[PDB]
Amino acid sequence: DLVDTTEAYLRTIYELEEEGVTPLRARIAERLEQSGPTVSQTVARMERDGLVVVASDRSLQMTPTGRTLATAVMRKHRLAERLLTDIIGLDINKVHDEADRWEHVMSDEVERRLVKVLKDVSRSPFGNPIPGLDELGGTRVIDAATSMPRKVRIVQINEIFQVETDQFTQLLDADIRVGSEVEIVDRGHITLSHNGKDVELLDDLAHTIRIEEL
Amino acid sequence: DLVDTTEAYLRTIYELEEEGVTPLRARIAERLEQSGPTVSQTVARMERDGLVVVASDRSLQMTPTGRTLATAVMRKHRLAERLLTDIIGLDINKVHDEADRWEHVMSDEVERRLVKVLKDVSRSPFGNPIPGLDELGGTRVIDAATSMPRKVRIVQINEIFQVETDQFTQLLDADIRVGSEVEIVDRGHITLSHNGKDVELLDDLAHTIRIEEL
Ligand code: NI
Ligand code: NI
Ligand code: NI
Ligand code: NI
Repeated sequence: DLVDTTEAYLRTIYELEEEGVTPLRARIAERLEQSGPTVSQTVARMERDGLVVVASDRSLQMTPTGRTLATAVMRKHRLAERLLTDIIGLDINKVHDEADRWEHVMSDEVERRLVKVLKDVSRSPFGNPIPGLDELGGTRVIDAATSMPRKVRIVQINEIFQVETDQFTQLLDADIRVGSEVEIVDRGHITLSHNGKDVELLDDLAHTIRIEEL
Repeated sequence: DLVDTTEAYLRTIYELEEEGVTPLRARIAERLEQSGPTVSQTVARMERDGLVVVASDRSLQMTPTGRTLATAVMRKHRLAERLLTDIIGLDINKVHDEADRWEHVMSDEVERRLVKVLKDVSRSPFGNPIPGLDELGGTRVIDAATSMPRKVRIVQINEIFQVETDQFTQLLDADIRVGSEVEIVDRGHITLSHNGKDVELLDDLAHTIRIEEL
């Protein structure tokens, strides 16, 4: 079945977040092929357990601990996939479904071993970066970003102050303006994501674009 | 936790059977670090589900379906171990505990792939044969044995009829006499096991030693 229920919901919410979708209960229900009311029952208990808040707008907001797990689940999932693909040679059409069971039972140590053995752990076979490899072994953007991805709102871009200007069009093409509710992250390497499009910001631009919490 | 409860109990019972131990509820309880009464509750439901009978003598007797699963669980477990060891390079001290989670979520297809990729699937890293590789892709012994291992009783040995005699001592050393409750199997290659010692019987001896059900 789902193997680990809470972890299913956690990885679901991450993945909605990566696609730029608002992690709504109905969205999660749909993705998991579960019922809405079954979904609220689980969300209730994830709340209790400290993994989630149900925000004003009804969006599931992962607590930092919640987001840490979700990231860990996701990293296991993606590495099981690389493992299944690169090494085992499992039919690509079953790799995901399999990794959907293995994500819940892979130890940290096995993950660490997989980093050693595989050729490249930058992305899953399905083209998505693998997160949390570090964990394993108004307000300026440069200052509002952390290690973990938050949706925030663009409050000003300040193109007047910029020497380097080729990213003006990259933002525009990403419909990043005004704004304009985008996910920001970190590493300095800040990324603005908008639905679900990435603009890797050069430092001058990150230092000058300002955000506000939603 | 146990990941899959029924499958835990099934593989436990197999493994008691392989060591020549009588699969008693208290034995299973002890192995799983569960309580006796928790063990009867599970056994009740495995009965319902058709996987087990509780025999006169209070021994758990796997139904053929039960024994088929148990074999499949065991084969997954052992191949996860080979996989963990040979390929992943997981610390040998954690290989078992890990395979204890992976045994419940490995597909048949993944198993089949593992047969291709690994060098030798004859035994687990812990020295136990891997069973069911075929499934995946009074009464004479030759006639009482099937593909799946039954404990039966030795009713006569008939050493008077034997040309080849070097196995006389092999039986004796295995305390196989009179007898004498032993597991028998198949392939012709019949094996008599006694606690938990194997005598691979040559054909003349298998054709002439007679058994009775317990
Ligand atoms: Ni996947
Ligand atoms: Ni899953
Ligand atoms: Ni083991
Ligand atoms: Ni297990």
